[PDB]
Amino acid sequence: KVYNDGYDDDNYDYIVKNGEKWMDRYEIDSLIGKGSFGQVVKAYDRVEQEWVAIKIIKNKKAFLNQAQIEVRLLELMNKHDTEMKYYIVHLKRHFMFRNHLCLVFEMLSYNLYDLLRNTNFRGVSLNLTRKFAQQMCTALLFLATPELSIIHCDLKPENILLCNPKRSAIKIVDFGSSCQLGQRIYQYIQSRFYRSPEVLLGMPYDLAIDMWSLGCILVEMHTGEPLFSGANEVDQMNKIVEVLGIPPAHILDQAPKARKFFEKLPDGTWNLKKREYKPPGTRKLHNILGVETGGPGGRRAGESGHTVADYLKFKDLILRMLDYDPKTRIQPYYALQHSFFKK
Ligand SMILES: CCN1/C(=C/C(C)=O)Sc2ccc(O)cc21
Repeated sequence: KVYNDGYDDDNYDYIVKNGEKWMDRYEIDSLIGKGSFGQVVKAYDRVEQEWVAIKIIKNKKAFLNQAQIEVRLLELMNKHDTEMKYYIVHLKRHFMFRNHLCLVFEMLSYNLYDLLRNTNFRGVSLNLTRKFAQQMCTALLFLATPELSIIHCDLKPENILLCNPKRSAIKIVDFGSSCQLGQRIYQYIQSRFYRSPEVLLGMPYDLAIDMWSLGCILVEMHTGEPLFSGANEVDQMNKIVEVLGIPPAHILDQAPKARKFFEKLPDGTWNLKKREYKPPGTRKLHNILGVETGGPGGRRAGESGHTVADYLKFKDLILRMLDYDPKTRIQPYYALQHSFFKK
């Protein structure tokens, strides 16, 4: 047996061959991304004389349809005048090639997870974390513009890439798992480590879940490690609880999956259901960040911009993003006005 006249493997993926040239225009260099959607290759565009990243979607309706949605969102975004739009990876064009939908993007650099790996998971300085945070908030502010109302829904280190390995500018990629505010067609969403409490609880979600993800991400960028690394959903909620405490009863009283993690005592209050975890709220963010001890592992003692004052501004902003209540979790516009960003 052979697939798609020999162009595809048995998993609907296009068999990538280095040096092959398509439509007398693109010269495929190499594979730079794999996914359930298909692949992402680096390629040289002979016509525009530039490197581009091409996302080759699997030759399968399920995937083709999911990608057409990403194309519409991207086209919808790029057609918006503001310069906040230069925080979203740019879709140059798309076309069908050998039965595969292809999205041509501008070529980017390393993703923030690779960045953390190049530090041996020790983290980057607070000053660079600040630059990333500022851009991320602007991007979220952008996605929040009414006509868009886009919920990225899968923010994580891997989906944030450096524009150039030298500069600190970033762009968010992968809008294949995205969606606009609406009905809840699906519930299991976001990468586990960055999954917001509302999602874990089975409650209605909106753009606020991206902000939760961002808060988890900023802490990871600076300490080098995932703030909440659950092996499964129960383990995940417990780790969130160690740091933030038991969620407010008003939220847990409406949480369809509340009893998956908590139990309501005869007096109406909620407790963890169950030395695996520190007591609720005892794993203080103040200490994870090392606010008064020279940062994570004290490896920042003495660095410019790593004063107790600087760290206090960073802790406050993170705590406003990790607000259990999505109604009062800080929004993009205000996060941007936070003193962590003031000069
Ligand atoms: C994995 C890398 N990656 C993308 C992944 C997805 C899922 O869309 S998209 C994209 C665009 C430019 C680039 O340089 C890398 C890149």
